[PDB]
Amino acid sequence: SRANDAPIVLLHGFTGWGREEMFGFKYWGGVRGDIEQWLNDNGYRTYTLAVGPLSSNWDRACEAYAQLVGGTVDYGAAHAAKHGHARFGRTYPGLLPELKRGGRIHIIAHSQGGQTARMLVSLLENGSQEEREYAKAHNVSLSPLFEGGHHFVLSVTTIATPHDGTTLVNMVDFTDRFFDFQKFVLKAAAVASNVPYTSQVYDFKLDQWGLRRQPGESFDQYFERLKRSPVWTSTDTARYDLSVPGAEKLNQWVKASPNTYYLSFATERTYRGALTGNYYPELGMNAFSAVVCAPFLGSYRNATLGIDDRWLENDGIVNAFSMNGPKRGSTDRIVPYDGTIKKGVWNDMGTYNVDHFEVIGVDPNPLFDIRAFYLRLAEQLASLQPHHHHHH
Ligand SMILES: [Ca+2]
Ligand SMILES: [Zn+2]
Repeated sequence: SRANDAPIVLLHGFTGWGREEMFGFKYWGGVRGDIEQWLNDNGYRTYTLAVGPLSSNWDRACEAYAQLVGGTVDYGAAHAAKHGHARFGRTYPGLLPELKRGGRIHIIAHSQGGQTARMLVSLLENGSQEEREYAKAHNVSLSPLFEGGHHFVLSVTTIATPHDGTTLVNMVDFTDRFFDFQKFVLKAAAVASNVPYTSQVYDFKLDQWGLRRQPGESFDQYFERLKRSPVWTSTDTARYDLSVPGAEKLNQWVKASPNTYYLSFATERTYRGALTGNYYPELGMNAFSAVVCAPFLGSYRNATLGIDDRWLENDGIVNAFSMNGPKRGSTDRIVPYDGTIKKGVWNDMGTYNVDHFEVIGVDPNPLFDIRAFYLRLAEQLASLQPHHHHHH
């Protein structure tokens, strides 16, 4: 039963927004309802983070930290100089000031949020040697996130995360297809992309890059500006971290903490053609994933890059193979769940038959008991022991 009372913190992917955005239409729950509310109602204290959807995992980590303890976002001086964006971002009140006094949390992340979560846990525990060295050499201030020694995260649970990247980034037309998912979520929320709404609606939180939707500019128009901006052309981007090479790079330094439990859930919404060996999208998958993305994922091979048949199964957006945990460029160990959740390693909870967006309720799927899924997940997280004694 319950063994800890750590609060749960939700974290989105390359799409996502705060509770007040999209006129209330939740990322965590979508057409289903409000996941956070379900958990709160059932006795699992839960909060939601909202960071930059298209920003680099690093940026997102920095934003999350600030968002969790309060203060002004500090991306790190070395980092900011390297990538040419602002050092300081937006300020936050802090959702959980208790973290500054011994508290702990469980992070439940979806999609790219799993990469963010892992990076956050890595920075909190080990800081950034680079950031630390730069401060000493240049006399600049240093964010507590880069010092090391924080123990805030009891667990990290990922759902449909591209731990090893996604080959979707290899599509010749990825640029346009990816932003189309930005239009999709807008459509799910009943928001048009060809309208210059005066209300913010969906804030990409690109304060470091000094980009924002301007008066008279629809999302469609904005997206075209973004495609040409550094949030799309730089290596300090979600675009980069999402790619197979990018994820590998990340995995080479973002390691599982021995003091944290990691759980992984994979998603699949495809079938295998008996003659092609390819995978095809199942009935029920959103049109934005099914037309050109799912088929590309289910048929794209590249032997030099090491994309083989194992990678074809997918959830319309990410290759299932890349979800159970980091593998490419990683020293992290993955163990198939057996009824016991082990600390400091990836507990592969298996593959669920739900698509990238049906898993968080953004796309309907009446056959998927979303409430049960999340309640069972919470139940599991609340049963983890912050201190596991060794035994026979
Ligand atoms: Ca569906
Ligand atoms: Zn950055």
